[PDB]
Amino acid sequence: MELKASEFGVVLSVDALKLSRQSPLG
Repeated sequence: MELKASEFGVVLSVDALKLSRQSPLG
């Protein structure tokens, strides 16, 4: 009993925050 999908959109919009990053700074 698990399968985070009411938190999987929290995930790929967190990936928009891997754009928050885009790429390991300098």
